[PDB]
Amino acid sequence: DKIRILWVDDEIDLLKPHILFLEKKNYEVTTSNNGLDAIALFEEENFDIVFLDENMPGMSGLETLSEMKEKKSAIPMIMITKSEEEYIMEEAIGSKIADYLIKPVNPNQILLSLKKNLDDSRLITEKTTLDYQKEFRKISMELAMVNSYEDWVELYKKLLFWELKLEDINDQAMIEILESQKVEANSQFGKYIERNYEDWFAPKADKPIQSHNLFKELVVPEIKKKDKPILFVVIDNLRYDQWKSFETVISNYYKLEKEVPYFSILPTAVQYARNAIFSGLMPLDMEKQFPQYWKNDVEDGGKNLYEAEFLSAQIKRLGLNIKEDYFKITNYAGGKKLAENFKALKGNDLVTVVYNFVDMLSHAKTEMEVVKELASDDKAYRSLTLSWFKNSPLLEIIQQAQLLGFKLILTTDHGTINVKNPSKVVGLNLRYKTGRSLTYEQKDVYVVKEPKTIGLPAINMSSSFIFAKNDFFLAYVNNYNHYVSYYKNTYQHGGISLEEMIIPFLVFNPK
Amino acid sequence: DKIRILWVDDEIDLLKPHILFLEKKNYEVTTSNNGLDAIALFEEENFDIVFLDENMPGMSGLETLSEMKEKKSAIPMIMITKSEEEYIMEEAIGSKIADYLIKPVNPNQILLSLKKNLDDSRLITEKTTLDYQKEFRKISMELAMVNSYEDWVELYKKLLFWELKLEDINDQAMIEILESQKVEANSQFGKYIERNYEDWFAPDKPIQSHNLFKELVVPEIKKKDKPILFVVIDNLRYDQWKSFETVISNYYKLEKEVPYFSILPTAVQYARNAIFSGLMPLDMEKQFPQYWKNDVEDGGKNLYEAEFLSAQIKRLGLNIKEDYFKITNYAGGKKLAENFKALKGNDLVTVVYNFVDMLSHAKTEMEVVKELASDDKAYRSLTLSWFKNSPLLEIIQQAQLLGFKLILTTDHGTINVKNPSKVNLRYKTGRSDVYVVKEPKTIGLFIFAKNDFFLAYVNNYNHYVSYYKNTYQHGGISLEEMIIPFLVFNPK
Ligand SMILES: [Ca+2]
Ligand SMILES: [Ca+2]
Ligand SMILES: [Ca+2]
Ligand SMILES: [Ca+2]
Repeated sequence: DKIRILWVDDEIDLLKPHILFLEKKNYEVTTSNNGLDAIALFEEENFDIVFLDENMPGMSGLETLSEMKEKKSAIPMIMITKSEEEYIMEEAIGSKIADYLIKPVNPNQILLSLKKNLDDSRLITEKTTLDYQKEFRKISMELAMVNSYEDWVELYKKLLFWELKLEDINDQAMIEILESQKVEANSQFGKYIERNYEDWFAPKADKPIQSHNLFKELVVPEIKKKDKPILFVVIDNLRYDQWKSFETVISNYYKLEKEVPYFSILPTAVQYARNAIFSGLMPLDMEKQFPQYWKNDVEDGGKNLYEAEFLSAQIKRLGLNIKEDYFKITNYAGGKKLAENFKALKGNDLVTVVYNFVDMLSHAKTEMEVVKELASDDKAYRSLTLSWFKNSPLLEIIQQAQLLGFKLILTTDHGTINVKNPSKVVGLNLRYKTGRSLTYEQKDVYVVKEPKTIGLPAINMSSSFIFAKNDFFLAYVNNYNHYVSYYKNTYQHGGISLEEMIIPFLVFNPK
Repeated sequence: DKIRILWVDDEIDLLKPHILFLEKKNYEVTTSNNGLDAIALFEEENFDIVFLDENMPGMSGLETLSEMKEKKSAIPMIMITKSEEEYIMEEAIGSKIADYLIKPVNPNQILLSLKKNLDDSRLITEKTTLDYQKEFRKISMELAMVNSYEDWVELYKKLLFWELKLEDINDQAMIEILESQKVEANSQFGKYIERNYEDWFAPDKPIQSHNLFKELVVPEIKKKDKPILFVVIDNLRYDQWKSFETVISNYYKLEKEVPYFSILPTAVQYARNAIFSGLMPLDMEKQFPQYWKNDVEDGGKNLYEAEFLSAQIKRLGLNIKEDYFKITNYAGGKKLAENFKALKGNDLVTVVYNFVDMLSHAKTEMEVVKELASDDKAYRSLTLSWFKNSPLLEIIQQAQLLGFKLILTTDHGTINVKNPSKVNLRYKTGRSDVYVVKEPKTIGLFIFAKNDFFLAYVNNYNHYVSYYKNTYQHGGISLEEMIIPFLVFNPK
């Protein structure tokens, strides 16, 4: 099959050089001098692409385009004209032109547009497949060399890059290679954390930015600037990948000023991590200073019901007299309400919004076959997340903030991992446990006998902490088989994994 | 805000004309003579677009691109160079370049590329809105003119066209006009059906559920040229199809598309069974009491489709090797993907995929699905996500390799019910806004909700309204439900 081109121009007899060029390139060009002939050609015959002049005696190119797009919206249409008017350019771009070439045109420029608009998807597939084949060995090498949290952040960035690049690939072999590297990554990372996590709490020992540090170190800078109002959003349970899946969407509204990967504290759970962000204190300290607000695992009810109170305290503790408000979105109506009334929040210097949909979506796979099919693999989960955010009430809140000229700070508390392998436990989050009579496979988990060392509560001195590594889910020995069937291939958090601990901090200035 | 350009070229002084031109158009341009310095500027500051020469002393533009894209993948990158080599063009397009301008370049070509890659969304919003503003009155007029089923089929195509076009627009006025026309459409359509559905069963009627297999499918098999994959997606609206038609194109070329009218009530029990049997519910009950089930009966109503289908093949006097599969879950669909290989020698493969129906009513209950499918746009977006990553696509991807012709259809669609009707929420079977059929015999079988109505029992009216308001329901008369797609595709 040769590519069939329909070229419409009043002076088409003058462009025969170009036609002869495309001819040798095995491109078949049918010509027309009027739009009406072209529509007739377009309706009768099945073309792959269409070239149109704008200034044509009779129907204009744009008029002809509109008619044709009504009939066959899939066919790419390129404009080749002498018109240099900015306004004509804009009308055609808005008419969803595939390219606009100003005459006189280099024949190879038309070839560029033909390749770009007809073979791009294949070229990307080909390039991606080849470029990875020349990188995966190097990826393996780098992973075995990793020795720092900064090196872990860089390698995660690389892994994420290739993950989303290989979702436009067909070669399963390369995908299995990448999955293998991601597995080895978590394996090595968990050992790294198992070896370094405690020492990070030694005074002055070089530690990354963590949950309890986030506000004072990263947000408080932005507020001191006193240049703009700030919307500080916390999307619960957002994996780095998921952010990357909707980064282009956010771009349509917000320019990224700053991105800092930061490490969630253990356990990587809402109860501990999020409260830490809002308090600027570690869970243990929150237990000490705010027993009225803190809630241990044993305690019933919500565990993050007093985030606003912790936060207001931190702002007061940091001696900032500012206007601040706090919203915790837990459902559609709540988010839609806040979106339609965000206007009222103009006066505030700071607006903090907590959003919980993705955590809810993540856990839904455990309970819904619908979400099972919609989030079969990470790619699917990314695609599902993108569908959400593109139609999310949160985006309406973000769009509203942009209109009000608010600076946007997007962050999370932790991520989630698709657990695949069961680990037996006797004595929750299925990735972390605390208690006295704890039985565990120690090769499978990171044990902290003295929790107060890692800034965690300890009901008793006996009490300790266990954190599942890699893709392990802690399964109680009672009803082991049932635990395994129900939680296998489900998103669980609270443990140590790249997906869970390394999460994004993002600052955006309004466009 | 001025747009910041990062332009890298070895001969960046030879490009002073261009830079001056851009600058006058309020474009801020930062220049560099080498990729390495450019990479540094790319990281240190936040630019909006980057221009790159290929042939450069030092790192090539493509090398500089790769390094930059790893550091900030969002930023659009344009290549401006003399290289005419097909391979360099190909590498840039494989490298996800936004545009590639061959030197010497017209300064306006650069400007077009700047606008095209940075302001297109806004321009398209403006153009789309204005195009509709000047077309909606014509659309209303055609709607006031429609008086045939072919007329209805065409206006539906028009409405669907504008639906997908205006989904991203901001002008609420125009959005509400489209909704008005959509409402009026089903209103007038329901009257059309109410006034012609009965007569259609008297010896000009459209293709319907009881006629689909013999009138459309049977011919395509008589050709005896290729093996056939006959997929029935339960509860698939035309808009949903349109949302993933791009994806299907990457694998299957559309040979034929025929809108047909689902039989009333638009429910799998009655409609999908007819598709496989070629009989109306009344006749289905008479000929196969062994296989038919009424509303009063217990259990699944479409376990006998394979038997009905085999029967229809026999009743049509054809003998071919046939199989029937009903996918109802992820495992089931992912299973059939690998084993689809084996069944190639068998002539026809029928796959029933019921995931879409499941998704529709999930919104009725789960807050997750409520956010994922709050509006039609979101529902279409959700369908596109699904299909792109579905075992069904793998089934289709298998068939093309096996050189199967694909026939894709549904049994009915679903509509966002919003208004309650005091008394499945779109059809009922005993006497208690609506299409009344005193004799089920005449229509080969009742009440029929029209116009986004949900039938609510009077005993628990309030609760039915609160729970089933703004939920996808099927079984009644609406364009969204009755006018459904029949597609035949030859493998690519
Ligand atoms: Ca002309
Ligand atoms: Ca959770
Ligand atoms: Ca050069
Ligand atoms: Ca249903």
